[PDB]
Amino acid sequence: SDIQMTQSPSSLSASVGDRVTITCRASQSVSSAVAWYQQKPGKAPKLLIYSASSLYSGVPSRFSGSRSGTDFTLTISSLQPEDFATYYCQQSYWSPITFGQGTKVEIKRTVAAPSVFIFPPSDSQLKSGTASVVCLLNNFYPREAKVQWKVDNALQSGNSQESVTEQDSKDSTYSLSSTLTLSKADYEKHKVYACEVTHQGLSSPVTKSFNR
Amino acid sequence: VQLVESGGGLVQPGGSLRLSCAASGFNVSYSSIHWVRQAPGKGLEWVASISSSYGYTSYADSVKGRFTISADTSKNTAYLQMNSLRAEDTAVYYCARYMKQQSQMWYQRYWGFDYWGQGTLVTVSSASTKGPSVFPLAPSSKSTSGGTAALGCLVKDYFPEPVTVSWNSGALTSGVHTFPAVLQSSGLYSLSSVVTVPSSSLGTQTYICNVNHKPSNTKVDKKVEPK
Amino acid sequence: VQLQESGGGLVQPGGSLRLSCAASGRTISRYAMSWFRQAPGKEREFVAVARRSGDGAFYADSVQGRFTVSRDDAKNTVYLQMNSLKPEDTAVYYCAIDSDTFYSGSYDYWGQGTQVTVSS
Amino acid sequence: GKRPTDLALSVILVFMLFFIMLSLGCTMEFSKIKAHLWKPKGLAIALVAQYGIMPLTAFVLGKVFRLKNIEALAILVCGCSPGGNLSNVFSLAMKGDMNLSIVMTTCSTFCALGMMPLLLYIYSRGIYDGDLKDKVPYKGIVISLVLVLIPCTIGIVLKSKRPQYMRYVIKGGMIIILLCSVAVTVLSAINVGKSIMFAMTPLLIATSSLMPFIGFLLGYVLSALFCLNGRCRRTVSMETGCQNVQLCSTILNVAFPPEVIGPLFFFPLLYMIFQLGEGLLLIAIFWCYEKFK
Ligand SMILES: C[C@H](CCC(=O)NCC(=O)O)[C@H]1CC[C@H]2[C@@H]3[C@H](O)C[C@@H]4C[C@H](O)CC[C@]4(C)[C@H]3CC[C@]12C
Ligand SMILES: C[C@H](CCC(=O)NCC(=O)O)[C@H]1CC[C@H]2[C@@H]3[C@H](O)C[C@@H]4C[C@H](O)CC[C@]4(C)[C@H]3CC[C@]12C
Ligand SMILES: CC(C)CCC[C@@H](C)[C@H]1CC[C@H]2[C@@H]3CC=C4C[C@@H](O)CC[C@]4(C)[C@H]3CC[C@]12C
Ligand SMILES: CC(C)CCC[C@@H](C)[C@H]1CC[C@H]2[C@@H]3CC=C4C[C@@H](O)CC[C@]4(C)[C@H]3CC[C@]12C
Ligand code: NA
Ligand code: NA
Repeated sequence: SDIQMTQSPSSLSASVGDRVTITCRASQSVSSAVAWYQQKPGKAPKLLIYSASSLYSGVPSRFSGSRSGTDFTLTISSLQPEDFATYYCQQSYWSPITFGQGTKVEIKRTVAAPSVFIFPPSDSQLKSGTASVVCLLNNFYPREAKVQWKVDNALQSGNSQESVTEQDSKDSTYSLSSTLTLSKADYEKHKVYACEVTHQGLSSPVTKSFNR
Repeated sequence: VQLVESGGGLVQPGGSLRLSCAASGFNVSYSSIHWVRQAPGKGLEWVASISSSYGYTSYADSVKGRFTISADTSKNTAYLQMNSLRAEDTAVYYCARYMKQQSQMWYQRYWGFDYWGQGTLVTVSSASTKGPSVFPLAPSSKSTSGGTAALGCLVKDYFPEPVTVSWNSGALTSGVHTFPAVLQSSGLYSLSSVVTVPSSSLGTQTYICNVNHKPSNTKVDKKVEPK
Repeated sequence: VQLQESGGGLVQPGGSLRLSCAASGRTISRYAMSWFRQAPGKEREFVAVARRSGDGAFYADSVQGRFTVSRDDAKNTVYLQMNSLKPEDTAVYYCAIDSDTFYSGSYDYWGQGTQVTVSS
Repeated sequence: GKRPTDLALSVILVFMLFFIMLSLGCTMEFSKIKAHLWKPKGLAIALVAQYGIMPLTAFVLGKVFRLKNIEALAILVCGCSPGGNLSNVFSLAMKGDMNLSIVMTTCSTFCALGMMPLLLYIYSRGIYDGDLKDKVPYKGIVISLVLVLIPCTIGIVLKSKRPQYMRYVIKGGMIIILLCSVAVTVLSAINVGKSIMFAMTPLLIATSSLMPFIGFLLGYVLSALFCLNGRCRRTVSMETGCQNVQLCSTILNVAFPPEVIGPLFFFPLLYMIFQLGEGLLLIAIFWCYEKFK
């Protein structure tokens, strides 16, 4: 019973001074009841534009809003270093209030290939009855990357988890780590463990492996 | 105008919890108060709304029948009561006030949210507090041989999310990457820390982790040695 | 899916050469199409990638401010406009197509490539 | 609203209704009103059709046409309100019993005070969170009943005692009604033009169009089931198809915040037009049948 609001750009890359446009599509007519919010990591959202076109008091003149039927856009004229955050699209016409998925604006930069490292499980962890194999990606841009785990040249799924850091303050790159969780028995059953990493900056996938 | 929220904490699944929103500078009775939820790693989530003067109350589909919103004119506060909480309800809850309609211009409608609270964190888990276990990530003998070698320090199975790691008691800050905590299927978090070294015999220096778990009494200093 | 490289040949240093790559057999409107170079005696190097419309284009650290890449969705062809060439750019220029939608970097089909020489 | 334009519109509307009802009072006699009260058949049929099947029809329409909570609540509230004063004009337009029409209107408006909260409590379960019981405007209902009853007595007394003046009274009423109608139309047009065109779901328009025609057909069929004369059938049909929309507008504006009433801004205005347009169409059909039968 909700009104779906589709925010087409899920992630945007821009530099300082560029012009940024974020669109929002409403599944039904919501009149001009659309508002835009800006949220920074670890803080509460801030209102920017209400009624889809009006600039809230105190917000700089760069931000703008427009409505064309069921289509709403948010525009930034000249991007500033304090404008890199996440933006949300909201509708308030119908009783169940719904938000947009979100759009994160990031600093553009040149493509850097990831550096792949692997680590065998420690002796103490093995004695504890658990085996963890971790793979590291260092200083890669953009964030879009894929990590695959191959054990005995066989694909694995559902037994690995990954986490990504924020954009670096100086290098403006990303770091990725993937952890493979296996029991003691299955770890000793197999011999070779290989992790495959694919990225836009790599012509061919690179794979690091170790011998048990 | 300020919105201050409290009452967040840790509850068992199927339990109950009540959140408060102490408003200042305006009357909650004549205003509309909304509760917005943000699950960790996801976007915003509307929950419920209250309008005391009109006797109006609305709920989202997910929380309908389990949540009850209220407002007290005497204490100038708005309450949210949560019943039969599930594991999907863990999030940071925000208190928001709708735009104030202006009588001088009867035609515009001022759709939006003016003020937000700092937010309170609610976690719904059946696990118990436990100190972390530290496992070192020893660098391999052949890991991009040259001017770069990668070390690590893995802490696992700690239930309270806040945990702090460091290297050499703050003497190492360049190349240090602390990945965000991840919630495992068992119900406990795991964290990883990685540093980069010039690989000149691993820097011919001793590297020790410094993990501090404030919700417990744990301080483990593990030295990462090459195999 | 087959891709071919257009343009190349010996040009004066500091000149401009435009390269074209026509895609046939499958629509590339919702795909990502990139470019690669192969220096003689070395491995393939990334230069530039052209994502979908509106996502933007990214360039390698070496080729910055030059080697502009643009796409023609209607013509199913991308163009790599290189300006102020240098003798260090002498290499065989290949092309790649991103099979995955989410820009993981899974290049399944590669072009035959073309030879470009920047010598006096 | 509290704008001066709205209060001026309300004042002119009150004047227009007072003079209209005074003018209609001529065709009423106390003996026939007493006779209709003494043996209630059409009155009972009208009350049954008003507060027994029309709310059910509104509920079923809300369920069939997939409508949101607020739209369904608005339709349900419109399905429980009294007939209003448009039914008297419609009953005068076609040949029908007028004493029975005023009896129906007065009895329905008086019974609403005790029947309307109960129906709201029964039916709103599942589409409204809270209590609509004390949002019912009892004072407004009583005031409307008094302002309808007074011109009846004044006009009937004028007919019974002093027939000499009543041509003058009729001509004055007929000129005052025109002078008020043009002003009210101008004010309403100004408000509609100067306000934002709030969007409305097409299903709401379909429901509001179907709703009074269902009322008319139900009234006529129910009156046909129990052997009755043509005039009684027509008057009960017009009272069963006409509903009071100001009560629904007041309840909607008092039970919801301004930011939630957006979709229902033009609903009371649209509902009035549909029953006026459909009421006049049936008047033309009946008149064309009589002359060209
Ligand atoms: C009775 C209703 C209003 C509903 C009500 O009960 N209001 C109570 C109040 O205002 O106090 C009024 C409002 C609009 C009025 C109608 C029109 O707007 C004006 C119109 C003028 C024609 O010459 C004949 C009457 C006719 C057709 C009116 C009949 C009565 C109406 C229908
Ligand atoms: C139902 C509405 C207004 C009653 C109202 O606003 N109730 C809400 C409240 O008082 O809270 C009535 C009032 C007067 C009526 C109008 C005018 O007075 C008469 C006018 C005559 C034209 O031929 C067309 C209908 C038209 C344009 C009427 C349409 C309905 C009206 C607008
Ligand atoms: C002069 C006036 C009072 C006469 C009656 C006017 C009526 C019939 C007209 C005038 C304004 C109109 C509204 C204006 C705009 C919209 C938005 C549209 O998306 C749905 C219909 C809706 C909601 C209209 C419904 C019909 C409406 C209410
Ligand atoms: C038909 C529905 C929608 C509305 C009813 C009123 C309109 C349409 C007209 C159509 C024809 C009319 C009927 C035609 C003939 C008769 C028989 C007569 O001895 C008494 C009146 C009576 C019974 C009329 C009542 C009013 C009437 C039903
Ligand atoms: Na009714
Ligand atoms: Na009537």
